[PDB]
Amino acid sequence: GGVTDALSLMYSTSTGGPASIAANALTDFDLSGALTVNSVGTGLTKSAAGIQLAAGKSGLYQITMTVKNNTVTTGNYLLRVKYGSSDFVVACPASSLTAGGTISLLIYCNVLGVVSLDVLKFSLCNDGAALSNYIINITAAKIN
Amino acid sequence: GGVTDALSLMYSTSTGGPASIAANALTDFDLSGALTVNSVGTGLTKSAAGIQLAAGKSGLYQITMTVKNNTVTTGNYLLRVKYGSSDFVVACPASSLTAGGTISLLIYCNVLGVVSLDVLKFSLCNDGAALSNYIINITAAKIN
Amino acid sequence: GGVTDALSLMYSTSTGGPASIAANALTDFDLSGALTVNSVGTGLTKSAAGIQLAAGKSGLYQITMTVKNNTVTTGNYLLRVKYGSSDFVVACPASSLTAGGTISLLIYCNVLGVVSLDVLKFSLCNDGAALSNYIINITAAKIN
Repeated sequence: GGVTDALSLMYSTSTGGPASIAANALTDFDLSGALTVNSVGTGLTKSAAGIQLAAGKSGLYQITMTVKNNTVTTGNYLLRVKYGSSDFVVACPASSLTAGGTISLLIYCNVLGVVSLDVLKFSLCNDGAALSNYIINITAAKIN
Repeated sequence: GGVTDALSLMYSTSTGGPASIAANALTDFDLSGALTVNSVGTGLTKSAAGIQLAAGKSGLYQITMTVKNNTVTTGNYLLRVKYGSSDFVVACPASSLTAGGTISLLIYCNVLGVVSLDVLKFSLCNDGAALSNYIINITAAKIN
Repeated sequence: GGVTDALSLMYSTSTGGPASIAANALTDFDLSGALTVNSVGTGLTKSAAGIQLAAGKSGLYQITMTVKNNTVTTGNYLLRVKYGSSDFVVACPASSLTAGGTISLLIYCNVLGVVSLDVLKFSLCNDGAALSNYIINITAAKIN
């Protein structure tokens, strides 16, 4: 029961994020300064590159990244998660009622045992405006 | 193997939902009358407020809410899930082929032991028309 | 710890997919030729119909289907997953930064013990152009 490894982070201008996330561009997030909301095991850890997967941790991972930036209600929020040669994306139309976006994924991750390569990379933006009032949550859990 | 708590519901005009979900607005759903499709354990239960998390159930939760309302193929379906001070959203462009939307999340939930506060709240609508022919499925499972 | 059954596939023109996925239409995918990236247990297997659920495997399933087709950056990527009488959809606006889409679901699956009926069906397209340079990943795991 439960999972062997998991990491949940809260990313904001106050907790490790850029003072302003540029519009219409996807630059991977430095998560070293992110606030750890919950941590399980030691297989998943935050770093300047994203979320590191410890050696020997190949398997299935459930990942979710969400964002709310209530002061930006136009354009589309673009979200992206990368691991190795794979990248996953989604675009979420903004509105006052939905001032943000969400991306969730269940994927298989092969861990080579090379720290700089075995890392989940995260990024998002709004295609029409910079974000400087965002609350981003990133959670990853090894389910097998 | 398996999860300790889970709840899967089917929400419609015949099973607890409003006769008509207003357009372009997000009013949290009363799930007391929702049809229970599957239930595991007793940590997650349906209520007029949404889905209650029993005391002592802090942890990671996988959540999914989907909707199909085939007679509304225009505008954007707006979906929202809330827990405590956090809210998660997504907008899904409608079409005849995709007359609805989907929102899935893996999040950490802190349970304070205050029933009225420890509740997952759900809501959705179409930003251009009311929904009165919808099939909404909401499933939550505690994975850690 | 871990899941009892899971299947992760990589679908492309080189690994079982159509030479060209027609625009604005959703025809279920023949996954018999998909590349198996990871397999756990024997409850979930690829077939010409989609992903078969073995008899006695009723329960909760976490499903994700993603697509990247970098040469198609316009219109909306439409994704759909079906099981029995239920269908789940999402539309994802394309862009150069998000040339694809994502759909993830946690749903309850009742297995009748009728192979042709107990199958997860998958489909996607772009509503404005055919796809002939796609990398589609489909992963399903029985979590309870």
